[PDB]
Amino acid sequence: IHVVPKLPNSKALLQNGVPNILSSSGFKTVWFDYQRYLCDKLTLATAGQSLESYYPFHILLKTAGNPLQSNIFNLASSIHNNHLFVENILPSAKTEPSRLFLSKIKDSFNGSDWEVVKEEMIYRAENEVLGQGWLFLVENNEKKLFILTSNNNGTPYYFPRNQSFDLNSAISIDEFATLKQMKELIGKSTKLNGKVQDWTMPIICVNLWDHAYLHDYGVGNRSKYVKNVLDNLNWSVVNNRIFS
Amino acid sequence: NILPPGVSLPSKSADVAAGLHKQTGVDPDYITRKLTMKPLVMKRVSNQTGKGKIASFYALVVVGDKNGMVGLGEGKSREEMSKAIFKAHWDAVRNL
Amino acid sequence: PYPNLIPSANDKPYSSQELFLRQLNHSMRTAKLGATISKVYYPHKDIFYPPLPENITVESLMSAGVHLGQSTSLWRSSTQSYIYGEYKGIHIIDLNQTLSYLKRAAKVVEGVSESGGIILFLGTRQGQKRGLEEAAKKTHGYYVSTRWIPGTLTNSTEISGIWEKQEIDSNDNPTERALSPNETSKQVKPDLLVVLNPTENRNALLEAIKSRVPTIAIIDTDSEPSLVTYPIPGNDDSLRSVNFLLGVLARAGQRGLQNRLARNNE
Amino acid sequence: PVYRLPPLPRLKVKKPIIRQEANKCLVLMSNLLQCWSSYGHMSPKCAGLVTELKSCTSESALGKSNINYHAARLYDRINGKPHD
Amino acid sequence: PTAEQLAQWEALKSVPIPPRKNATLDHITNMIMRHGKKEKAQTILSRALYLVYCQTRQDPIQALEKSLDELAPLMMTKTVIPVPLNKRQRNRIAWNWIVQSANQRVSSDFAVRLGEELTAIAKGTSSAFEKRDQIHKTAIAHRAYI
Ligand SMILES: [Mg+2]
Repeated sequence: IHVVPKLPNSKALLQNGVPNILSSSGFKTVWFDYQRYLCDKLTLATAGQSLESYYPFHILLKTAGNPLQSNIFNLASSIHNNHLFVENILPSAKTEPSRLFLSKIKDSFNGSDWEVVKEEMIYRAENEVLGQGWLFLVENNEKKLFILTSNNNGTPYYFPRNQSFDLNSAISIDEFATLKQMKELIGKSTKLNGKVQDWTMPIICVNLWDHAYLHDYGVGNRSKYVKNVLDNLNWSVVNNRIFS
Repeated sequence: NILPPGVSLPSKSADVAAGLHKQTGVDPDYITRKLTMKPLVMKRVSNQTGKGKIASFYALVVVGDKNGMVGLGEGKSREEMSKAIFKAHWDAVRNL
Repeated sequence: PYPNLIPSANDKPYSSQELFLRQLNHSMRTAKLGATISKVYYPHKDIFYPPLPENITVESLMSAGVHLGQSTSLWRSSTQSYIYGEYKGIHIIDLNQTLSYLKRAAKVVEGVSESGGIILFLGTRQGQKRGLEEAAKKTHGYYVSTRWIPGTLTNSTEISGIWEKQEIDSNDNPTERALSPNETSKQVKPDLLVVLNPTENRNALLEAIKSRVPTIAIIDTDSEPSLVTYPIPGNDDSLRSVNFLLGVLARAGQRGLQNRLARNNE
Repeated sequence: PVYRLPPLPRLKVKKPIIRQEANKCLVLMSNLLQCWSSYGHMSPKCAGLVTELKSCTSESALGKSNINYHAARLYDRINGKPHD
Repeated sequence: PTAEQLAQWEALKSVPIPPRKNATLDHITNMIMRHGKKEKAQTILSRALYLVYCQTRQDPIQALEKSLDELAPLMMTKTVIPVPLNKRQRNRIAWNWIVQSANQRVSSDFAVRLGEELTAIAKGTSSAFEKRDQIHKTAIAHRAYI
């Protein structure tokens, strides 16, 4: 069975939610109900199988390349993502970005400030994620921090399942060429499962699902919610997520 | 002198007791001062082999302390009756 | 922490070793995020977290497969009283009796370890080495898993007489005293022999009988119960069942050892 | 019907038969000689065979069962003998 | 390593190692040789091939190799089953036939006799073709016993 993790200061979380982002009934919707819903579904989709012994991160890595297990992958992704996000907005387990994080921002985002990159993240989430998705600030193997936007339950770890492009609507030739290159690179792998190496790891994660903002913000105003999230990150966690 | 380490310069019941204490942890003092051996049968058996008849000495002995402990032992030696009786005494103490 | 590693330069990417350490940092912190796993069997935990004898239920013996006996065509009828019935062409072992015998044998192991006696764990089937080694190491005991040399007890001088021996104090602390050749040459007989596969270890059982060593064994549907002092009816063919019973006995021995050290520290 | 055997001193095959793979050289030679018998000697219709023959016999003109081991290893386990 | 020597090694990466000797010519000369007088055998062979070149004006070594490949029988019946022959055995048979033919000629010098025999063979005039045909015919007749 997969069980929802116990959070630090759960009583305060149930009484007053997360200050400056979520009310009590908002955090209950996004964690104490959504995470329970996802863990129950994952348990029902993996019980009596090998995957029941693995953590959601390992499940999503194992099932990422198998088309028919996509539903499990989705669950295993959202669960994982939903705890990456909650963990880095929890009040505590005044935190400030580390020198290393800001140094890597200056070395990645054209020597820009952190607030400018925050505004870029607001813009990226506003445009490239129609409906449900996730916003990430991720570190590649090149020590480069970049902004990644996944639709629905795409993962930041494995690029063939990023789901960063909405193919329901029209796409630019640049995006199509990107997809073609990624398809060729996937075909380049020799492993019979057809998997590839991808060392991208998430530094910051924001939940753009309606379970996070809809109750407290409204149908619009997701930009306000994302702004509140990024202005009130738990920088102890975010600083620990960067390799020293 | 050039005595090798582990060598000594230059009765049977004593050697039986020492060997059996080393091999089985039984008390040597009891064996030496409270057991009496009595040979029961002493035979020459023989085996026919392609190179002639090979004779062996066979000894069946009994040992005991006259206090409810008794043991039979058999020993066999192609060289001497002393050796067959020694092995029989050994076996008898082991079978107490 | 990680000596003789040369970091990379900020201009250049992560190296393979830097990537390894980076994903280790990820693994210990964030890889386990999302859900905690409950009520799922992990094979290693039978060895490192065996339960106490008092906490064992029939259900946990059954989940380990201890109840699954030999084919009814290979029945040794002297094991009749241990059997619960037959199901799917095999005999089922009565796990109530298994639990009672297991608690008795565990108490014997605990008592012998508490008295500072020597405990030997014998199992010569394929993948039993890990459990035997861990049982020995947590009981301050001894084990064999490769092969039982016939005569290891009844011919100890010719076999085990050459290997080294050691004087130890009440706390099992090496004294590093020099032993005499006579002391080194003596037999050092186990105080308790526990055999995981007694059917393939008749030599050891007979030697223990001759050498007068009490013995514990896992007795399957084809094994002779009277050849051991303290039988445990159970499946001797499954590594899970064998490791469950062995871990129980090893923990009982560990508790006996802990009690001995406790009073020797008071 | 099942015919169980009594306890045997052994379980051994007297002369185990093995996989004697045929030599490619001899097969090529037979095909070439058949070709010469049918289509005439030094016929061009199977010069390829000649070439292949020349290629295969060039350096060398010519280009054990384990049943008893496993039978001896497993006999005691599978013989279905009653317990002692 | 220096760059010039790295370049040399790169250049030789692709080149195959040259052969120490021509195995076929080595075999033929060793078949001519007696009493370890190799230089004399090599002189005889090279002089015969010189005559072959001078009368045909082609690479005499290639002509010799074509001659030996064509004249030698591919298989032979032995005690009666056909058996295939390897290249060395074929060259031995063909060379023995060639020497027997050459020793029917008039010159006192063996090099001249051998050279003009090899010239005649290079122009498709040799009685040993009949020997090859007879051997092949026997092999065909006994193909059933392979
Ligand atoms: Mg069994």
